[PDB]
Formats: sequence, C-alpha cells, structure tokens
Amino acid sequence: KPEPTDEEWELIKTVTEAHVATNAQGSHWKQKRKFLPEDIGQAPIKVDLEAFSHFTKIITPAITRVVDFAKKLPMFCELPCEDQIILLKGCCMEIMSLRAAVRYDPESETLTLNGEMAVTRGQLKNGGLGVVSDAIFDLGMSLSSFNLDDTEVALLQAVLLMSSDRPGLACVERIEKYQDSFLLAFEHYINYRKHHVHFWPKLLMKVTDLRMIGACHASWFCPTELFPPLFLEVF
Amino acid sequence: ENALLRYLLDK
Ligand SMILES: Cc1nc(C(=O)NCC(=O)O)c(O)c2ccc(Oc3ccccc3)cc12
Repeated sequence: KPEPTDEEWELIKTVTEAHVATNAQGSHWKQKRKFLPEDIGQAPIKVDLEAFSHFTKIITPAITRVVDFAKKLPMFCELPCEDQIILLKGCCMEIMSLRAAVRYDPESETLTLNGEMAVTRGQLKNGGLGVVSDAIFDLGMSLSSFNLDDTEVALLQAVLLMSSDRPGLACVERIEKYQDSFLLAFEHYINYRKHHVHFWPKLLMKVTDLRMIGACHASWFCPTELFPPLFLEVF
Repeated sequence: ENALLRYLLDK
C-alpha cells in the first residue's frame, strides 16, 4: 500500500520534531517520575481538595507545552491569531490526554503527567476528572497494542489540532486542507510502518475517542479563583 | 478575552 511521498516525509519530520521538543522530560520521564503518595486522591464522603491542588499546579506547564507544539508547525503559524486560539482551546485537553495515555505503565496502573507525576485511576478521578479519568485510562490501556511511536503520536496531535469543526473559525477551508495533508501523511506512514494489528480504521476510532474526551469540557467544568487563569482560558 | 493565551502565541 502507498507509503509517504517526499513532501510527506518533510511533513512527518517537521511534526515529529515539534513533538519531541515539547514532550515533558522527554525520555527520562519514567525515571524522573514520582508516584503521588496514595493517601491523596481517595473517595470523599464531592472533590478531594488536596488531589485537586496538585493538578492545578501542573495543568499550566502542560497547556503551555501544547502551545509550544503548534507554534513549531509552519501550518499553524500562518493562521490568523483568532483562529489559532479557537484551534487551541479545542485540542488542548485532547492532546494532553493523548500524551498522558501513551505514558501508561501497566506494572503500576498509572499514567504520568508532566513527565514526573505517576497517578492511579482513582486519584485522577477523585481529583476532579470523574468519568473522564476512566476514559483516559481506557485509551492508554487500549493503546498498548497499537505500539505508537513518536511520529504517530505527533501526527495524531496534528489531526486533532487542525479541526475545522470548532465553532467560530474564519479559515475553515484552510484548516481542512492542512488536516488532510496530515491525514494522508499519517496513513502512508501507517502503511509503511506495517503494524501487526486492521490498523487505521481502528486508529481513526481512537481519534473519535479523544474528541469525546475533549467534548467533556462542560461535563467537568471549588471557586473560579481556584483554577489557574490559563486553565480558565481554554475551558 | 483570552489575554494570556494571546500573549503566549505572539511570544
Ligand atoms: C489530562 C491531563 N494531562 C496532563 C499531563 O500533564 N499530560 C501528560 C503530558 O501532557 O505530557 C496534566 O498535567 C493534567 C492536569 C490536570 C488535568 O485535569 C484537571 C485540571 C484541573 C483540576 C483537576 C484536574 C488533566 C491533565
């Protein structure tokens, strides 16, 4: 089946490099990482506030990394500033969920946030996520058969960023062309990569899985001063 | 709105 054309290799390299440059604690993440003390994040008898205090502490550096990723894509950088904002409020949760889920550790049953905080499913649920925690932990459990490398995670992140779907976009058509460049280059890479899994229809279902994870901004949402202001801006 | 997200984009 068709493999990347020369312009898509250029594309793949650029997107991949954007991702490695912005992934927290890069390759050390499983060594720098520390497990949240397990007294934190138990069932209240609403929301545990101590778990919640830690998650607002790391949300802002995490949102920031996603912004660093899109700004390393020439395709994103030539959009009007208003469009980049709309695109960025729409994919931020999605992309952070993806990067947390590729950092699933079954020996521990934890995802790693910011390259340093290993968190169990119960901690993340009781810190405020609720059912969205089970959603993210399901993605990471199901992704371990897919064996995604840096470029596949990077192209995923590119498909989610370039969503002409989001409301308020001036350059809807332009945004739809960039995503098709990525979508094509992603498949051609999947072909060449020859995963031993009906790979690609399944991967497209995982994209939907993330968009659902993203569409729960409102079914997620403690006083508003308790949220970091950068978090308030993208939710 | 979005006064800080705007700043990070033009940084
Ligand atoms: C979903 C995800 N992810 C990450 C993350 O670091 N992902 C790994 C990475 O991007 O490298 C976070 O740091 C999060 C922090 C908070 C969060 O919700 C909450 C936000 C405010 C209060 C409680 C939970 C979801 C996160």
